[PDB]
Amino acid sequence: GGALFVHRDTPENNPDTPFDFTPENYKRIEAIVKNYPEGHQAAAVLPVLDLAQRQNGWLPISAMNKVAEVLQVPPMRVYEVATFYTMYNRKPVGKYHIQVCTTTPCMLRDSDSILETLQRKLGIKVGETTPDKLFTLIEVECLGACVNAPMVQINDNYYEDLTPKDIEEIIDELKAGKVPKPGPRSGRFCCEPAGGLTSLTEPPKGPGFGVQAGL
Amino acid sequence: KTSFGSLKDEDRIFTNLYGRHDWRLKGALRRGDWYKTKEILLKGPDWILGEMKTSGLRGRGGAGFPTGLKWSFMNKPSDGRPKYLVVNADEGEPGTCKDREIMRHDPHKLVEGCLVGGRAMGARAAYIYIRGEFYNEASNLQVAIREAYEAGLIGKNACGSDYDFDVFVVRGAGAYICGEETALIESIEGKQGKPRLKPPFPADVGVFGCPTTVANVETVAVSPTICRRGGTWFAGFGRERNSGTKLFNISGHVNHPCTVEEEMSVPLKELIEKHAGGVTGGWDNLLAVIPGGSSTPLIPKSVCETVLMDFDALVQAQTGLGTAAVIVMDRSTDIVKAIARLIEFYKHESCGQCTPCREGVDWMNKVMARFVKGDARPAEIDSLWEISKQIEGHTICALGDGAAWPVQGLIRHFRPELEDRMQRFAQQH
Amino acid sequence: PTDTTTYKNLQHHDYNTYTFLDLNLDLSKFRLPQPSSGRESPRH
Amino acid sequence: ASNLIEVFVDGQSVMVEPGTTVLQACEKVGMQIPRFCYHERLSVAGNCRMCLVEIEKAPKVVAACAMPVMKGWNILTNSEKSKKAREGVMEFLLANHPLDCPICDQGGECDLQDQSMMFGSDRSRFLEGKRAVEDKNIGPLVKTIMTRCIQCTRCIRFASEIAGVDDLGTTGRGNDMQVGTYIEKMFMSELSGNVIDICPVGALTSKPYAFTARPWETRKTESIDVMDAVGSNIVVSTRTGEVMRILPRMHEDINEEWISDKTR
Ligand SMILES: Cc1cc2nc3c(=O)[nH]c(=O)nc-3n(C[C@H](O)[C@H](O)[C@H](O)COP(=O)(O)O)c2cc1C
Ligand code: SF4
Ligand code: SF4
Ligand code: SF4
Ligand code: FES
Ligand code: FES
Repeated sequence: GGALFVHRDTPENNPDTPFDFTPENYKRIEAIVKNYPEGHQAAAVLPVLDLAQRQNGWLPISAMNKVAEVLQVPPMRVYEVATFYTMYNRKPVGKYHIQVCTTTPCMLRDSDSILETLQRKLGIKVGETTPDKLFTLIEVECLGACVNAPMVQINDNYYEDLTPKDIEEIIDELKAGKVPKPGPRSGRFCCEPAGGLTSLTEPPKGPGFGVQAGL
Repeated sequence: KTSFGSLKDEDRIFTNLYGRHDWRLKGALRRGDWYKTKEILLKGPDWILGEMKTSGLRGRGGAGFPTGLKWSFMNKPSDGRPKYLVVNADEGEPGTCKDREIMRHDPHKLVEGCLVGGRAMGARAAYIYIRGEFYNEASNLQVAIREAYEAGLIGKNACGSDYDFDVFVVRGAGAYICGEETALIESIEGKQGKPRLKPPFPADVGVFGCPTTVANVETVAVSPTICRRGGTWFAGFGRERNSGTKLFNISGHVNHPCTVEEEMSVPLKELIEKHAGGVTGGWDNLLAVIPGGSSTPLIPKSVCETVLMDFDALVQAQTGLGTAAVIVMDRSTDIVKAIARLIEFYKHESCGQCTPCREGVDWMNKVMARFVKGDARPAEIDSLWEISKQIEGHTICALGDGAAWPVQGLIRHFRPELEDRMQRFAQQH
Repeated sequence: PTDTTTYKNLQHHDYNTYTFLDLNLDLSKFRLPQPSSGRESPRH
Repeated sequence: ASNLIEVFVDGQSVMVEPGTTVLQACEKVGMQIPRFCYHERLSVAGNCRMCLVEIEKAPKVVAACAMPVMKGWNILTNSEKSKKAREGVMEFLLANHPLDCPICDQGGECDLQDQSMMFGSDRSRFLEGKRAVEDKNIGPLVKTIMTRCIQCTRCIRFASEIAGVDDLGTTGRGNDMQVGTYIEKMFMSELSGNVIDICPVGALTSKPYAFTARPWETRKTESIDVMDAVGSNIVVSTRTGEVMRILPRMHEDINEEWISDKTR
């Protein structure tokens, strides 16, 4: 299906497609590789590939081949990684990739309402892009924001504990050139309860408190 | 001895859990972090393991393994190979955000724990494999690591100890199976997040083919506070074999969902009503609960009352604690639909290198969609049970157990719902 | 003493697309001599 | 005495070197444990989970292909738990396997058929729809039909460890894991036709020998190769006074199980 796991050459995605790293990306790559032992430099594949994705927005075959060439790895060892991990985009995506969580901790809290409100506001379907090439909607699994549900992820930022009105606001803002404030759209700032702090409303004790003697 | 419910802030171990104080080094020192770590280090490693043991601290990753013994499988002489410590921060288990909260609001505790456990095991660095969706959290973590390297708490002379230690962060590219000790390591090594078998054991041959000990964020973040205040203090909380202050995450069909620290072996009903605002409609409207994460069997209202939220009680309740992510359902739920979505999640997040999960999880997802519709016959429920049991103990990893268990719970407590769906489908024809 | 009525993690509203890697780069200055197997690679 | 250790197989005792696996011991007492992924010349991989046995006074089952043998372990090859593990793994393998046996050149010499008849059940409770995979095209010698792959990884481990190509892998994850290349690429080495021999399930087959015969017809003549001067040992399959194919033999000193494409 949409995730085919095969690659048939096209004019947009071929080995001759024009990818290359920037002189800054090369130094970041040098550092990354330095974060691993000297004999094991084929472990930088994931960070270098996500880096290329950041530079180019998505991942064409030439990108993987260049990553391999840089790290001196077989390109199939990179195709496998790219296909296995989902954060890696092998088709061009929109300016703002929207990943909606629809697992039960969020579903329970009316996530399909958000999925629909996005289906309508944007004029797309559950896995399509926009003609403007700005939005891209997909369904995904738990994003570690199960308590501030519902929630969605838009290009490395979370927007949590939201509602149709809030997502409508976010979309009206992204279509005006703004980047909203990541975080819950309700009163709470984080996983803290909504009613009020019920666990730690005291001040913290501070250094040397509770320390056992003989240490 | 009894009534392990309440816990004072004097004894809470993750003080900036709600982002109320500065998460940088100023708040860490002002709250009790990076204090006396020099003496902790100049103390022997065997002493740190003695503390981890006399504290009863059991891992929070999802399996109840005692650390001290785990971290003591690694206190051997070196064979000319660098020893490592890999922190597990890839919390993809539905309902779990505690590690996110830690990472982003009190990371210096995690760093100090890396250092302490490293001196305990003989490590040379700490690889913090963090989820890839947590970019801001990883950035805060790297900021903290830079602050620590500048202050001299990690690096060449970590706090002035003659012990040299590095801390590396590593992003994951979004996979739930990379949360296993072994697939974590493969990812770090560059290969797919395909787990490896045991034996070998990470302590013998692990990351980069070297000795390794994987550990959860919470475990390591707690280790220095234990070594500093005392394991006996940590062991006064909770029951005998299971002890400590455990983070909790209460999600779904609850009015005030939240994250909290409490005494283990706490009554679940209290844990909900006191900290959260109770289920939306009232305890009477509670259909069922998942005590731990999605990898834990359901339990219905009947036993949810007198149940203690720890390992052993939940085992005796035909379920498990896991990561302590209480998912609550009320009577307005197609529970079959929730469990089917869980099975679909496990279907997507399977790696695919061992036959049982690969095939049977998609099998069970199809069967579960059918049960949702009701197109099935009630003679297929036992077939599904047998399939689950064929998957359970025949896999390389636990994700097969995690995909098989919620089905067993559903069928062990909500069979009549399935049969009634089948009856309605037969009438509709 | 402090306020304890606000949120002190408001810096992640300013993270760029290249913050993590710039941080790792700046961090390399403090890193430690890495081990070495004795090879450039398994020679795959 | 020389670091050997005593171990049992259904009571029968045998002394095995350390590091020896359960499978090798059960062999040392004449028992052959089922297999779909262990090949005796390739890196170990515990994928098929068909090698599962129970150890006396042990709750779960171990992979005999990868678990080393410990002292005093008794290995129950023909107990209820082992049988049921095998039956489950067969159910799983055949769930998504296509009804292609009468068009599969591997018919009559398929390990899946024989292991289903000898170790698995005789029924299917799969009431769902199977999957399908678009076949590759890796050259004029090896025909790829990947609806029949049981993802054993033998082709990959062979290409990497023995041929030295490292162009085959696994694309994707989950039930949609597609063994093969990610791009169109001819896998034409000089040790390529052996991937045919080590693929148990006809996914990889000889295009020349395609459809030409069935194993029971052939009469097998033990001969040698002459294209080279190595003296590779081969079996010559014939069918009514006609050479149908060339198939290797075993000679641990020369051609353990391999032959060149020029030879076959
Ligand atoms: C599919 C799967 C996912 C897992 N995910 C996590 C996870 O997100 N976080 C975690 O700490 N442990 C996770 N574990 C458990 C691992 O074994 C973990 O690395 C280990 O238990 C951590 O050690 P500790 O529990 O002693 O702290 C997972 C296990 C499996 C099989
Ligand atoms: S159970 Fe699933 S995720 Fe775990 S090793 Fe097997 S195929 Fe991979
Ligand atoms: S193609 Fe054949 S040899 Fe390769 S993994 Fe599949 S079944 Fe095994
Ligand atoms: S591989 Fe074996 S079981 Fe599968 S179609 Fe061919 S002969 Fe039949
Ligand atoms: S279920 Fe949606 S963030 Fe966890
Ligand atoms: S023979 Fe052991 S898993 Fe395949």
